[PDB]
Amino acid sequence: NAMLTGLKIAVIGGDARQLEIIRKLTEQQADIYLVGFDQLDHGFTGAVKCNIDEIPFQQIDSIILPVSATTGEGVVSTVFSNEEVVLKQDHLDRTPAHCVIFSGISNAYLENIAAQAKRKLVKLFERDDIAIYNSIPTVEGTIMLAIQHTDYTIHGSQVAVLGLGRTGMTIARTFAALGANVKVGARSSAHLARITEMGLVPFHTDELKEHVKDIDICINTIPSMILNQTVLSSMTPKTLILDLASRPGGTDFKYAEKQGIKALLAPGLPGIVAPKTAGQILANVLSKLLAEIQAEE
Amino acid sequence: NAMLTGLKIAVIGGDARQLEIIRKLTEQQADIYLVGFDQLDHGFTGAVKCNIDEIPFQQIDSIILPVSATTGEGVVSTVFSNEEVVLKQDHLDRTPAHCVIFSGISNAYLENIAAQAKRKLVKLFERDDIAIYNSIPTVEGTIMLAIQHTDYTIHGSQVAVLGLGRTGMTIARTFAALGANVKVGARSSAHLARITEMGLVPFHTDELKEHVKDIDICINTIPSMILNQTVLSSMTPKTLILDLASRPGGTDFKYAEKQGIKALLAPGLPGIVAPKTAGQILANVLSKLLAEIQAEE
Amino acid sequence: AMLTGLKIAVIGGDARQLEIIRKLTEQQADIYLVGFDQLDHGFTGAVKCNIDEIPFQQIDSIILPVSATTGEGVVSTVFSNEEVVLKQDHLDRTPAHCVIFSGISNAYLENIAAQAKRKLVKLFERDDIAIYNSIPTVEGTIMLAIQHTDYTIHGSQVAVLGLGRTGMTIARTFAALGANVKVGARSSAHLARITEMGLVPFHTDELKEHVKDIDICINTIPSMILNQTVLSSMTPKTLILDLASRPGGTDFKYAEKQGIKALLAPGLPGIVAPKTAGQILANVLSKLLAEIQAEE
Amino acid sequence: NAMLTGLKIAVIGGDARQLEIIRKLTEQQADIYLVGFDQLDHGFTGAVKCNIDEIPFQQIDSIILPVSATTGEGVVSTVFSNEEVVLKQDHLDRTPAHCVIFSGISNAYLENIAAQAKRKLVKLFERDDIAIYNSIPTVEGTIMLAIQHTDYTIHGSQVAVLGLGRTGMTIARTFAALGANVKVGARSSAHLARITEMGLVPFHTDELKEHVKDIDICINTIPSMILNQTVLSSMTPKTLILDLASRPGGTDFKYAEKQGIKALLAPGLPGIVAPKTAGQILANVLSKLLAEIQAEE
Ligand SMILES: NC(=O)c1ccc[n+]([C@@H]2O[C@H](COP(=O)([O-])OP(=O)(O)OC[C@H]3O[C@@H](n4cnc5c(N)ncnc54)[C@H](OP(=O)(O)O)[C@@H]3O)[C@@H](O)[C@H]2O)c1
Ligand SMILES: NC(=O)c1ccc[n+]([C@@H]2O[C@H](COP(=O)([O-])OP(=O)(O)OC[C@H]3O[C@@H](n4cnc5c(N)ncnc54)[C@H](OP(=O)(O)O)[C@@H]3O)[C@@H](O)[C@H]2O)c1
Ligand SMILES: NC(=O)c1ccc[n+]([C@@H]2O[C@H](COP(=O)([O-])OP(=O)(O)OC[C@H]3O[C@@H](n4cnc5c(N)ncnc54)[C@H](OP(=O)(O)O)[C@@H]3O)[C@@H](O)[C@H]2O)c1
Ligand SMILES: NC(=O)c1ccc[n+]([C@@H]2O[C@H](COP(=O)([O-])OP(=O)(O)OC[C@H]3O[C@@H](n4cnc5c(N)ncnc54)[C@H](OP(=O)(O)O)[C@@H]3O)[C@@H](O)[C@H]2O)c1
Ligand SMILES: [Cl-]
Ligand SMILES: [Cl-]
Ligand SMILES: [Cl-]
Repeated sequence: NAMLTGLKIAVIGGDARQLEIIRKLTEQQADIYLVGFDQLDHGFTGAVKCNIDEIPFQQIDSIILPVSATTGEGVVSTVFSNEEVVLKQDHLDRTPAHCVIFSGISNAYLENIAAQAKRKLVKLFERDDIAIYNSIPTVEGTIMLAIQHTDYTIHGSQVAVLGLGRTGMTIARTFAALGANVKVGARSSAHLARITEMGLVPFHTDELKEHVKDIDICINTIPSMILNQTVLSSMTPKTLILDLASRPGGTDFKYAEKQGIKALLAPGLPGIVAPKTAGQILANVLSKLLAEIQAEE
Repeated sequence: NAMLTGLKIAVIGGDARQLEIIRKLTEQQADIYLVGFDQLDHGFTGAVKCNIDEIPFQQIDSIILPVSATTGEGVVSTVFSNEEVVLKQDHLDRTPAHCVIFSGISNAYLENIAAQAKRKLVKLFERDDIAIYNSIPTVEGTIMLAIQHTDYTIHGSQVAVLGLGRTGMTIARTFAALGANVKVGARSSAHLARITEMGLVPFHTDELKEHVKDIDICINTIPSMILNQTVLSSMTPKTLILDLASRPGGTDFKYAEKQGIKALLAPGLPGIVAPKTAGQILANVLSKLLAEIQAEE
Repeated sequence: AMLTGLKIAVIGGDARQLEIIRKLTEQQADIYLVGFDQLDHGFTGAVKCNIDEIPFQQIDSIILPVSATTGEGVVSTVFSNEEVVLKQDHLDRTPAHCVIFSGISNAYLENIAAQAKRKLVKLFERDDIAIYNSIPTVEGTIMLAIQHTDYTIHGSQVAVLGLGRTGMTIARTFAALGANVKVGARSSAHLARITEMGLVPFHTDELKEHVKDIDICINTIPSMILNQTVLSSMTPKTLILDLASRPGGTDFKYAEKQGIKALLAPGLPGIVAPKTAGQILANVLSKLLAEIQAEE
Repeated sequence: NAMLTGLKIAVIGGDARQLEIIRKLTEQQADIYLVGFDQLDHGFTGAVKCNIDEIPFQQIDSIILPVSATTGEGVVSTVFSNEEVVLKQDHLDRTPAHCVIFSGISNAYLENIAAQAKRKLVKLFERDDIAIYNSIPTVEGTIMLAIQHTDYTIHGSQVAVLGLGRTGMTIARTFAALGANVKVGARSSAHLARITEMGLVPFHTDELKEHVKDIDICINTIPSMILNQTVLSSMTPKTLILDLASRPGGTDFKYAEKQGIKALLAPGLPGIVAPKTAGQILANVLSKLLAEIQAEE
């Protein structure tokens, strides 16, 4: 019922997730340009496969890069093409004023050539809805890791979730629902109250030492050094640390290794564990945002 | 072990709720002056019953007032006293610099005489943690209200909760727990996304009309008149509206009435339904805040 | 699902029976309605008559109210100024396959049905009714819990006695409401189940030790266990909601002497949620009545 | 407090599971003869490692065998032994009257030589509480399988669980807690009601074909040919079938493979997925039962 006819999009690069986007945009009758897909028989009606120097940027209303957009040299990551794909300044200049670029995470090079071309760059992984929606595949990732790195059942174990942010809330809820005894560490009184209303056990992150002495699994959400040497000193090798924070994560890895503590940094859970879902999530937010651009012209 | 020894505090007036407050402060060995409690059948450890004119204000580190501090002319509300208790400007002036006045909701008279006295006034109900803790007693209230004004079972019914704010989140989780088919309406994309992670049905409040056409119970949270004449026009008399938003609520009651719709505004639900717990919440936050004041000197 | 070729007598009843008649007319059963003269709306394909005016020879089922009848055999109508008595001969004129449905147990009814060689189903005794009914019964228990305490169900200490049909529902619901629930049973399988549901299990032999410091004790066991020696550990702080059938599972006269509020709550579904209660009945009957029709 | 002090027990072969069992019995100060573990890197307090011919059976109060007790020729499975342990009739014959033998599942050889020795044989897996305790580690195994065999999230999918028996209950409950949309098929009036009170969608299995047309995941718990060719012909390749029932499950796996449908048989999930919990579950039941033998004598 909601359409995107009279828009012209370039999908440059991607993985299993971009397929969901492409699927979505063709359902919404956008005019689609595909670069980085020459190998795959996607089965996507109407879509036109070409290189980056054969895209008519003059007419392009939007560019959809992959989640981790570009390397140093600015090469776009493809998985369904052998030909290396590179995004240049010049490409973004040939582009209308109202043209918006979409990517997942930050990148000095992409922010550069976008500020330089005076074109808007939306960093999806920074919106709340994307983080929140993405917490779902990320719990499922976390559950998966815990199941396969322990000899015991999640149910009835002692589980700490560090931080009650957009994902922490989801991790703690789902772990509790799975039957674990879940405790949560936060700092704001608001988070501590919510924890208790959710029926969980709250501790302040100042007391992290005392509250992880004897826990079975410790899941970190805090994008900072919280699982410091002083705190790991109190832990036993009975504890699995699943650290979900963005690199360099939240835990003194060298020290843990020393103490015989398995501490895993697990970047990119959604893409790894549920690409159809991870993909549908971006596709849906993207279809909402593109629609707004279209209503204005 | 967390104590409150070197502390002078007046507790002036109160409900059943205040009984919990005194209880905690006296467990914590504070020095207390109780006015408005002559009619109470017992005492507390460390506190005297006296008059406002009897208290040594020059030394008081904190004053505690009822949820609803004062009525115009300075009268403090008392449930446990025959004698009318009036708080004067002169009282607060006699007070040292660091002294904190605690209350619940806003009140013109109190704010005046306090700012005038150059003394800090903390209205506890504007804090997030209070609001979040209180949402629990308030669902219980709302559950109560739903059981009595319906001849059907909450379980398996259609319930809308409007708003995923501090309390709305608790109302939604709880009616879901209890077996209703809960949809929740909100405006922000993060709310919309969280409503889905919690396994509920989200809608945008711009669709309010369409999503309340056929529901059994519509619990409102939003401080704005969203249940307006035009939304109600296509609701049926079969709907119960339970309005928890503060005066003036969220609904065109007058119209609902004509339409044959039971819409009920339900203020101060924590106070009515679980006075002990309502009181225990205030006490617990009050404790924390006084430990801070005690730490400055 | 149609009861097209089925003659059914509904005799006496309350709001709930109306619900059944509704559903049974929806399915185009031929209904005979006795003890409903004081009612002013009718029912499609239903004839209001006297008990002595029904062709019992052709009735395939007979439906009585929840509390079947008195010792003298008079059915409890709410919808008639006139007194209706069910006799042995009514049931003898009835065909071999005719089923009498009622709710609870009754000596007179069991006797006349047995002497008539006629199947008497007591619905409140069947698992599904017990289970469907457990829902409106928690809500009732919740209700009582809310109005009889000054504290919140959330974060309280709750004990539920018996993981039977209703107790199962009573525990999951209270736990989901954020109460700390522990449940006493006796069989190992019940204790396993309690453990899986994430709740704290104890054995009813340990009952004195496990109810010292609870806030609400909810009872489901139809046998005396909240007794004088147990009760003597508990303190007036504790609230007992005994849901078991009369006499209950509590030494109430003792709870009295100790100052413990202990309530007997019979017939919660009918009180808390009459529309639902009647639908539960209605729906099972319709499922059951089709089974009868499936043979002839 | 519950001690097994005056008791002589032989533990003959077994898994990592048996370690938890031994750990428990030794903690209860039983006297243990441990055969099948020469190759374990540590020992236990109060138990000697030995050979079956070294066991003083004439005094053994009880013999504890592996989950799958024994082969046809009488060999006992040992994962911690080079040497081949074989259990003879003569061994049970030497044993005293009250002596009880414990094993996991059924098996003829054992069954036979017990009966012929006139000695009590308890098969643990046939117990209600074992079955239910094990359901927990088994859902987690199932969750794992779901996660590893799909490219989408469990949250928000269509899940069908077949049967509400001892494990079906746990399975249906836990996938629902994961945020799936769970329907469950049973046949008793009583199970159907239970399902509905559980807040899930019930159906009768007579209707299976109808209800699995659009499911993402189908979990069978029924030890009968239910997921048959005629049912399977309605399904689409998109569906994943997890068959948890004992070999040969409830599926036409040969038809399912032809139709392009992945269907898995997943035997002994507790053992694979959480051996510590499997073991502990077994020990706590064993401990409780050996206490009955001790009381009797
Ligand atoms: N592994 C993956 O595939 C994956 C998936 C999703 C997210 N992530 C990463 O995981 C991290 C989690 O962030 P998020 O998306 O959940 O959003 P978020 O809302 O920012 O989560 C961070 C939370 O941690 C709290 N926090 C920060 N410092 C703290 C401290 N010292 N003590 C106690 N609490 C503290 C913050 O609360 P306050 O307001 O109290 O400071 C904030 O609520 C991010 O770095 C994100 O990139 C990774
Ligand atoms: N009687 C009682 O038992 C009692 C007890 C506690 C609270 N209350 C009342 O309940 C209300 C709820 O407040 P709270 O403390 O729960 O938290 P809150 O944060 O104040 O909740 C309000 C929520 O409504 C949303 N909202 C506001 N205006 C909207 C609009 N015009 N359309 C759609 N959504 C809108 C907001 O979302 P955005 O952030 O997107 O704006 C916000 O999340 C307050 O009025 C409070 O006075 C009553
Ligand atoms: N007043 C109302 O509104 C209301 C509503 C519904 C039901 N009820 C009544 O409340 C009772 C509830 O029974 P129900 O329908 O839930 O089904 P139920 O299956 O009878 O529940 C009873 C459970 O209690 C257990 N039990 C009996 N004696 C025990 C003992 N001495 N120690 C430990 N456990 C014991 C049984 O377990 P075992 O397997 O160990 O024997 C059984 O599982 C019935 O009497 C019913 O009439 C009242
Ligand atoms: N792979 C593993 O790790 C693992 C783990 C545990 C169990 N299992 C296997 O899975 C099966 C599960 O049984 P369980 O332990 O969960 O206990 P169970 O109580 O016997 O489960 C079977 C349930 O299915 C229902 N049922 C039986 N036949 C049916 C049919 N034809 N149509 C519809 N429903 C039917 C039964 O209800 P009714 O009363 O109507 O007959 C019963 O409640 C067992 O065979 C077991 O060996 C495997
Ligand atoms: Cl704060
Ligand atoms: Cl927004
Ligand atoms: Cl038993």
